[PDB]
Amino acid sequence: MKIIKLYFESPVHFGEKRLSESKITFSADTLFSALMIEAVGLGKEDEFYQLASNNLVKFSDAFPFIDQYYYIPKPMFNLKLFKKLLYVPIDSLEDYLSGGLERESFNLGKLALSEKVQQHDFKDSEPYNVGTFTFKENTGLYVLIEQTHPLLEELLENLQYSGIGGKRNSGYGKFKFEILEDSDIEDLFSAKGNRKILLSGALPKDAELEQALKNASYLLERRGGFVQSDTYATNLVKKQDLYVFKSGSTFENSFDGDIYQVGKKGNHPVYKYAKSFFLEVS
Amino acid sequence: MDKINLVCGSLLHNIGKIIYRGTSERAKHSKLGGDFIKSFEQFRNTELTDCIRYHHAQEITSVKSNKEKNSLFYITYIADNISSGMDRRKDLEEGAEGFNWDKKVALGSVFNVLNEKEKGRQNYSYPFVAEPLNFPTATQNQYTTSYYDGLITDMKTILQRLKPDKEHINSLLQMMESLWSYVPSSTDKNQLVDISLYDHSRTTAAIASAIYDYFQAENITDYQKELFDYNATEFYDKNAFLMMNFDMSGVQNFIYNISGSKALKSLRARSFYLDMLLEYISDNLLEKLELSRANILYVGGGHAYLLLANTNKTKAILSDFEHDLKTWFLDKFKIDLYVAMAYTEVSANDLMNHNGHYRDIYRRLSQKTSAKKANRYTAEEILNLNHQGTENARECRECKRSDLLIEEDDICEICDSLQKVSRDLTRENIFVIANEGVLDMPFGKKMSALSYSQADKEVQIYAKNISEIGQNLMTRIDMGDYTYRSDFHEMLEEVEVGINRLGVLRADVDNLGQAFINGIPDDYLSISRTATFSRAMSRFFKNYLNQLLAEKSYKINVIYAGGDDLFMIGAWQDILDFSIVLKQKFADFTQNKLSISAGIGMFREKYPVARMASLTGDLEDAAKDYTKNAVTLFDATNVFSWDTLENDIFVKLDAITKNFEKLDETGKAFIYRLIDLLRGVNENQQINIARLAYTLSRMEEKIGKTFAQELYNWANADRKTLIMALEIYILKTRE
Amino acid sequence: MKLVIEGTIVLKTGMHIGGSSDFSAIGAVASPVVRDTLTRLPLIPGSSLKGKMRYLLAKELNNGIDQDEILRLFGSSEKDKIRRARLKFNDIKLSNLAELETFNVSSTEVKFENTINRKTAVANPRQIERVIAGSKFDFEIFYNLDDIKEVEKDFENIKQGFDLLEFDYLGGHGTRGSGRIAFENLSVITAVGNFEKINTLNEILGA
Repeated sequence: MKIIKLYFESPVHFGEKRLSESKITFSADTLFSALMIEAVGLGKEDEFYQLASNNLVKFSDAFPFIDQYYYIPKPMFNLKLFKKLLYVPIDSLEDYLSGGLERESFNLGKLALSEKVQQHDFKDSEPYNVGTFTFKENTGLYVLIEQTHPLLEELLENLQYSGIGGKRNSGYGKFKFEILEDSDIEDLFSAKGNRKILLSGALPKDAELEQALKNASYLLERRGGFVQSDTYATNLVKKQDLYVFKSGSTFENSFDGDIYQVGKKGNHPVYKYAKSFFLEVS
Repeated sequence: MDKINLVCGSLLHNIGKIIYRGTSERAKHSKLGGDFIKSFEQFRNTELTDCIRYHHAQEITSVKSNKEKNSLFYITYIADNISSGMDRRKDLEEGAEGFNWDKKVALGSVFNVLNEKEKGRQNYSYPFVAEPLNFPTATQNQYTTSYYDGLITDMKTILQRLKPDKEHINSLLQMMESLWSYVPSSTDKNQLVDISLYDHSRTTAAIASAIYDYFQAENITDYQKELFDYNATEFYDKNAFLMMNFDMSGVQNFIYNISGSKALKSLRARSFYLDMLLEYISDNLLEKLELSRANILYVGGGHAYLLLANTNKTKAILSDFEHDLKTWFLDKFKIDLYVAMAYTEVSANDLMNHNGHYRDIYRRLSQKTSAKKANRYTAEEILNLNHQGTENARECRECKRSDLLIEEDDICEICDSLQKVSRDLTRENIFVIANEGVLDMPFGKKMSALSYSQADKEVQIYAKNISEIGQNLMTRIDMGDYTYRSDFHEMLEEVEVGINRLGVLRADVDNLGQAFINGIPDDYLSISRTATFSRAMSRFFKNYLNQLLAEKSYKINVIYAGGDDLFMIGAWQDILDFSIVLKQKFADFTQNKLSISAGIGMFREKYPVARMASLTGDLEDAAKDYTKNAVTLFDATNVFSWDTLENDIFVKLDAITKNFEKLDETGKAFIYRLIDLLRGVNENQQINIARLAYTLSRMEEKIGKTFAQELYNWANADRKTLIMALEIYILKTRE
Repeated sequence: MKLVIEGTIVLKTGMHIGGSSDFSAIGAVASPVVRDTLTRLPLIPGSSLKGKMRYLLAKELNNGIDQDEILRLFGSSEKDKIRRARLKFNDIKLSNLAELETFNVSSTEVKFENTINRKTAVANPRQIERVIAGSKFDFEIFYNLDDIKEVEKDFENIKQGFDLLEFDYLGGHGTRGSGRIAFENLSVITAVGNFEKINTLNEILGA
């Protein structure tokens, strides 16, 4: 298991339904879509989808990190006996679970709002506004992968000089990436456990959804939007809405998701990575 | 025998306290109340009369054998006993010959018991007024026999126009809420003195209905042996009650996350939609269980609490209601709204706090509600969510969904209906739910928000303020619906002195949950005391906030009102003016037993409303970091307290507006110059304070001699109070 | 097959791009400039540079009749014309602030202007924040190479946009003094994918 630490050199915009509103981090849907667009840029989207569908690449949602501290979302535990807390460090999960344990503050950056206009010559200009998020100086995001492949690294390097998120051609989203294989996180992931914490925006297939929802504390998340290409349907069109579990969810039974197809009435398919990525705890 | 006589008796007993406190007759109060209903309301329903007249143990054992079994006053007796919170068997009946009852005791406040361990016990009382504003004073109030005579005459005018039936229980509850909300339940020492007659009567009718339904399902006739052959210990220990809750999720995400350019005009419509949605859901469930509205203990902002019987028929109706409500909410608001119906089994000894466990009711209820929120949907509902996704090149402007679009314009139907009702919301509009209407609702009903002669119309009518109680027959539901002008551009153009910015106030009471489950001492816990505390807090926020805003006509639109969340928006000068008086009147209401933390934020009118509410809330949690008395003035770094803001900021601003109104033209340039360099030394360099030591010698003579009496002592070492007062002065003085 | 064009925007005259409404300092009667939110140092938005280059390039072209050069270089989304933009602009932040600290001077200034009414002969002043002249902004703009038969015409159009912008201003009150820029150190390096004719782009942009 390896890491992809994303040190950002620019404001980002990772909107949820907006241009004016943004979140601090992105998801596996967006990174899979970005890598698929970089694959069709260099003609390897048949290879990349065959790698991703056969579980040769498996990446979680991008998660925050401050100095030598990797963070994950606050796992929804259904324990019996920190509402403003949202991110607990991944190494501190055992003694966060063993008792009511806050050691240091969580600061990643702060949100912003860019004020832009759409200038007209002989007409009054149109204001609009882009909500952004600027990271702090020695912070960023990381993505957990395992058994990395040279195609994944080539596509990541091509995505590095293209932009991640929204409004990327208009000033945002540039970053640099690094692998930096760690030893503590891989030992934390290799250990089994009775309860497993989801880490990507997954959705089980229709023959395992009942098995997945047994002793489950989940949160559904609507993950859709408009199709970003040029060869799809000669006008802007919204893909199929897919409701996946949120990345902080916690399950008893394991599952492997699917790369669902959300675009069918077009010249090329549109995919949505809802494969499952788990972390075992006790 | 029946139910409706028991419900109207359990509401309508203990009226002989307000009869006996208004006359010179010295009978027991049960006899006076029975003679009042029997004599005046000229029809003699024997179950009603025996439920009023015989509800103490002495008169029950006086008329026990010659009076029948299954006679409905044992339920009233045991319901009064449970609702009081302690045993009322050996206590003498109010008005008897064996005690000296003073018939002019004032109603105490519930707040003089709350937080007794750390804030101390007080003794406050409510002065009588003959709405309007009523605050607990720190003086020994005393009522008058004329006051109770006036209440008797009001009951005489308002009881002759009713009749004990299923449709009149709402009017009877509104009778009790209008008149008896300030008369005390008992005139002795602090057993039920803090508890009003309305809250005690409402609670005893709710649990009387629950006990009646539990006995009817378990088909135990002869209640006399099962509540008097012992001290009803066997009944006290069996689970005879359920206390369920509703809990709407994503209410802030429904109100503030709207993407419109004109999204500011729909916030009141969306907040109204959610509140009245919860009101109708709870009232519809009470209709399905054949229970009165007295079984609502608190229907609040985002949640409701109901007490209801522990029968299998009730659980069947609850399961059907939950499934239909879940399906309707999925078919309108896909993930964005969810109502969590969780219930727990509680008992009468558990209600009475006999063995502790009264905290454990709401602890178990919150645990089961969180467990329901964790597993929100089933597998079939998730499959139907993923099955209905289509591809389409259309989307709403505001709520940005692609289903339920209108064919003529790219807009979601529910979101357009919110637009229509926002256009049709006034200061006097009542709201009508029927089959045809504007605003889509369960269960196949829709809501119109019509006023007033169109309400001559089957239907349920929800009014903020009721005109006549008895004859007109509609249910009174209150919310903090104060709007100044209902359009932000025009009211921003009305103000002319300050900057043209919109100000947002977001506040909440510190620790609702802690003061709500373990604020009251354990030895004073009751169902009626929880009811009167919840009703007092909601009554303050909705009714009192509306009346303080209508008193001095502030340029403020109220979006949400409540202890858990408050949200008002308007002219930023009026936000800054009203924040201090909101804190002052909240401290007057709660006797400083509760604290309120606010956050102000100033924005343009065309600022995005979701980002506006979100970062006003992050200044809110910046104030809550400091959950104390704290206000953040437009930024997360400018954190004050309430007393500092009040005293220091307002005397500093009044002094600055006094002596800075010379006027002068380059004197303003000097003001901004000194502000900018005070901020420059606030960047923490002492060469700048050496510069400022040089600078004061430059700027004595510019304002004259008014500097060196108070301004130099404030500007001694770059006070944050002074720069904030100067900042709000130069913000209040612009084009 | 993905290119990087590096350069520097120096300011011959001051610059007033944009404005924040973040209550940073809106007390002072002076329209502020756009700054980075964690360093509070002056910033050229990538949208401003991109939009002014698009405006001047689409006005120099499309005379007497946008054409597909502008759409293929800057992207479009019409009812039938949807193209991916080839240029990836980034937000540009201040570079020589250490050089601006050798002179013991701020990163930004304030400029006063009156407005003499002709009827009543009276002046009302107003203030404008400007980032000062002598400021430098190191930028990098990313070009992706979809087709080699169009890269030389695209880079000819990019240099045309750069010197057209060098004879105009970059945002704000440019008719009344400010905004004048000068692009220097314009060079092209390929990021991924070895491109066989890169020196011809390095001389058509570096001329």
